[PDB]
Amino acid sequence: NNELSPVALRQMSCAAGYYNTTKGGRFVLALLQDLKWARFTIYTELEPPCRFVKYLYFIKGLNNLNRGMVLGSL
Amino acid sequence: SFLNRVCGVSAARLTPCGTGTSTDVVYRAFDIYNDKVAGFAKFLKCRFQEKDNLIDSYFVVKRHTFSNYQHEETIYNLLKDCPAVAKHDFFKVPHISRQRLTKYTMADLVYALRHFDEGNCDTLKEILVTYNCCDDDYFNKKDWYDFVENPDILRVYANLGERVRQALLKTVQFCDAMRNAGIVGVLTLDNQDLNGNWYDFGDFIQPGSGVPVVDSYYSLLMPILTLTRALTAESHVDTKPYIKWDLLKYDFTEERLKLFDRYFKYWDQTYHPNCVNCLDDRCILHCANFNVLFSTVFPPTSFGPLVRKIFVDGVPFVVSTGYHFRELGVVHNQDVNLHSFKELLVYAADPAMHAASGNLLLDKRTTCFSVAALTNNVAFQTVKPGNFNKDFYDFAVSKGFFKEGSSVELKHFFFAQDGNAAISDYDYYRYNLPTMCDIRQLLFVVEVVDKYFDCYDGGCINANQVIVNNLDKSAGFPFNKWGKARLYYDSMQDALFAYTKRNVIPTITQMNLKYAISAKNRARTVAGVSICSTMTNRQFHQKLLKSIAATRGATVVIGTSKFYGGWHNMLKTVYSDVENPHLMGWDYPKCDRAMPNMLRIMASLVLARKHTTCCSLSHRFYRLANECAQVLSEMVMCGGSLYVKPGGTSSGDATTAYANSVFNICQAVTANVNALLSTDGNKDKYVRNLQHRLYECLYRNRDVDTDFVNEFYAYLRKHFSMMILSDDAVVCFNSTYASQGLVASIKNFKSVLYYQNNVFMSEAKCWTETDLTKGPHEFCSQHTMLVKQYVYLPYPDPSRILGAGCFVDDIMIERFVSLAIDAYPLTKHPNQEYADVFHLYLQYIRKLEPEFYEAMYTPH
Amino acid sequence: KCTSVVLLSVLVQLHNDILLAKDTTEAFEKMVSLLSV
Amino acid sequence: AKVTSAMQTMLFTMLRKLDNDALNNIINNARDGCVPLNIIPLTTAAKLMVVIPDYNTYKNTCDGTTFTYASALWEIQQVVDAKIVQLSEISNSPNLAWPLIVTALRAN
Amino acid sequence: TSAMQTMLFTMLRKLDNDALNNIINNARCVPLNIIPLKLMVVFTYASALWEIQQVVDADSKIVQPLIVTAL
Ligand SMILES: [Mn+2]
Ligand SMILES: [Zn+2]
Ligand SMILES: [Zn+2]
Repeated sequence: NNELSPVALRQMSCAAGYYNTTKGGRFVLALLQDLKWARFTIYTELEPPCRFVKYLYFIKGLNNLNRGMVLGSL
Repeated sequence: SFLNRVCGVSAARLTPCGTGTSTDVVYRAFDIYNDKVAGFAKFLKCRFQEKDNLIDSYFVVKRHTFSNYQHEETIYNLLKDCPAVAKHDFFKVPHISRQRLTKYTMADLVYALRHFDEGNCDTLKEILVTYNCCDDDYFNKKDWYDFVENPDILRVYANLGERVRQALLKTVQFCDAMRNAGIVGVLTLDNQDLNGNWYDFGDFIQPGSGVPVVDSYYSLLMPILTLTRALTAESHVDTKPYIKWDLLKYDFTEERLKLFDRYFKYWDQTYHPNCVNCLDDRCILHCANFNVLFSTVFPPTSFGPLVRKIFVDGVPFVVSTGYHFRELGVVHNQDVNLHSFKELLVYAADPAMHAASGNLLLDKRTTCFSVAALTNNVAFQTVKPGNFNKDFYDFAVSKGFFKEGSSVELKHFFFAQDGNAAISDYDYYRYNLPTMCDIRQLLFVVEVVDKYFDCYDGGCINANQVIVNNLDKSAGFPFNKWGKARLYYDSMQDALFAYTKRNVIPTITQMNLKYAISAKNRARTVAGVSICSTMTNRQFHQKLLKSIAATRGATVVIGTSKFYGGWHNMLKTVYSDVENPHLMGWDYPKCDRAMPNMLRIMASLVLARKHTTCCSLSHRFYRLANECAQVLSEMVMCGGSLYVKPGGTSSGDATTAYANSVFNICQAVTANVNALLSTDGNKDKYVRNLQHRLYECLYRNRDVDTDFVNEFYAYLRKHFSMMILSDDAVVCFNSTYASQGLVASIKNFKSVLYYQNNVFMSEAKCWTETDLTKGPHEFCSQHTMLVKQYVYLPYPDPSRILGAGCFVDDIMIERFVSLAIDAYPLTKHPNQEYADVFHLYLQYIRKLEPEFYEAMYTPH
Repeated sequence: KCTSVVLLSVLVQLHNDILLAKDTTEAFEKMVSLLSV
Repeated sequence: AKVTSAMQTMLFTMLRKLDNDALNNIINNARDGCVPLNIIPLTTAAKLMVVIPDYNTYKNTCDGTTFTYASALWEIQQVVDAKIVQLSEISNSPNLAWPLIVTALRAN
Repeated sequence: TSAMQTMLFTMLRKLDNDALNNIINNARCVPLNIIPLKLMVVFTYASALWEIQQVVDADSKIVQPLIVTAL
């Protein structure tokens, strides 16, 4: 009964050019057009869109578990 | 009609195994994590069996909810193409029927081999016999399960390698199918029968962008890969002859990557076949964990130093210009020149020319790989017997000692050894086998152990800061020929250490036979590591070593003299605060000849985490490579011919005690982790939340979480105390917690050693004292007695004292004074004969004041 | 015992004492006498 | 200074046994001049030594006057025990010391 | 180099075991090999009874310093 991601986190608004609230510093997983760079101040480059007409963005260097949290919540 | 329906059109020769249509609960293993509990334990779950005589093939039926029914039906319909999915069957209340599944899942096998208990190990026997690995009568040969004895258990286990390999291949096929089908989910061991098929898609999610989370699966399954030799079929051409690997090939990097892609395709973390490309020590451990598994396919002649012919003044030598580790991959030097004191020192220690200019050798006495003889005739060494002391024995018998039935009786003697004893002793290295470790669990345990070791500070130092003691000690094979460490330290050094950070310097060490009193006739050996290794290891580690050796009240008590009440202070410290205090100890069977390579590498890395400022990443990696090539897989000259040492601790280096302490603390921490995770969380709240977050940090997080590391460190320091000295530990653990399984019991240590060290710890060699008023039964070969002065005192075994007194080797009273000093605490023993022991020594010494021998136990 | 016999295989009175011992500390002086010679 | 002179003399006198001719070919056959140290004597050795525990092993390893090991052909030229031993003696096994040193040479 | 032997002899005569004493006195009949548990002696010996099977004389001629063999 190993669940993917219970109590999934919610939407958040960010500046651009899904959050994982960790008490040791906030970390944004995915920002749900092509936006190569996103800013929050810190810059977070984004991956090519994931069409499904909305689009989803992954930060390059993201493991296969976080993609589950991001895609599972969506 | 239900039995007919459950098997529609596929050889419905079934037999009921439950109770009619009712479900069938079983006590199996599982991996559970859903927002209330997290761990790897056993839980209580309509199984059928197919008759061929019966064969292991079952139709596991389930009852579920319509939501889960449809959720699984969609994904199964989308994944039926792959052959690595157990043929399912859906019909209706909803019933999902599997088909042709094995009796036990991979999770059960891994749990049985990771939580071994000879008292209750029926599942392991059933698994072994069911697949023709051995025969049921094999278990009437009691002591069969042990590894040190009956090494045929390795052959028995290796019969599951093909099944494990097929399971891995089918898992990779399943991952490819999911990824192409756009399904995201988490992959667990408990959802794969032993044949290789899969099932239980009840918590997945919905093309071309799917991603399965397969970290827990491989991390938990890793240990069973080197145990059952799953990758032994990769040495064949494609029941076929062995691959005729070119003798000159030494790269194998492409083969490593091909194996990784064949079996670990979806391990979403960078793998560097050469560990020199790693980013941090955690990455080094992660990559070495895979190199260990992948090094058991290539020919064993490829590994070892890599030599290149260089020229000096037109004189061509053959010297090493790299090395090929089984763990750190290929490593190429940087300061290498093909044309042209320290140069002589580095060159001579190199086994390149020594093995090149020596006669080939084929030793059929042992099984360890040989390299080359260094002479025309092998050498046989013998150990002389003791030296009876007539005077002391006559004096003792005059005082009415050694009477029939007396409690004190000689049991320690100098035993003599015949000619072919050194080689028989060396052949004990056959107990060191390849071992794959749970990488995520080890990566948490390394952080916890570093937190243990956080109280100390140190770093690299120069040649004018290192303190050298015992300058008269064996240097090394080429070096002992002309002197000892004193000569070399009196000649040169800083540049050599600097060079040591840019190259690899393999060395040779001699294995002699020691001459000491013991209660068993087994031969014992002392090894001298090459000077070119100790010289640099001291500069690397001495600051930290001395920091740990002069710290009081810590978890490791190395260097804490028991005189002047030190024992009392240590005992009070270990008894800091525990609700239900108890005591416990243990002994490691063949610690120096069985601890795997990964644990030693981890200990070395932990001992080097003080260099975040003094050294960069590359310097630390080359230091690790030097250490691994010099004291882990070194070359040993036992007698007159060279052998390759598969592994195990080097008993001559100065960092063996502290490395063993790190290894012991790691074993204790992993025992606690297994006990807490294996504890059924569903059965208090703080502990349950702590274990939930422990599982999250182990098999869900991908980076350090210092907050939980501190929390768990404090939790252990509070409810599970310990006092650690290399391969010798005492514990003071909350008894109620251990009874509930919230801390490390002794069976936990047994299982951890079984599945992570390839040895068996006898429960008769580990004790437990429940009455704190009488402290630990045995620690550092000492006993404790609560006397009035009320303090604890260290008193030894009278038999050992008498034996040491009777038989003294050649080449004075200081030995008797030391024996009396160690014998004074016996005076307060309730027994009268024990008390007489000290007086005998004092009377004998005068023949050659109790206040002097009492002053060494009053704390001032 | 095995040392007193095996060590002779490569190198008569001292056989009987070592095997027929009940307390131990007698034979452990026999082996030195043979080895010295 | 004494260690320095002794060290190099050991290096020089230990190079004359390297068999440069037989070693040069195997080194040059490498892709980049790097070969594992293990296979150096295995393919460029002019002598082999076989330590045997008893006669049962002798039957399966060194039977006859020629035995093949390392994918080559060797011919026995001397046998020793823990004193020379004649090949006719081995058969009578309890009368011989266990560690027999069956030296040999490479047959061209 | 006589201290060890004199100590050994004193210890032996202190042990006072007939089996050891028998063979010790005989030496002052000596065996040629290790006493088993077939024996060659230059029949009761070492407090044990031996059945004789074959005998030899000085010139290596069987007879119905001689040599005695027994099991
Ligand atoms: Mn399941
Ligand atoms: Zn790496
Ligand atoms: Zn450093």
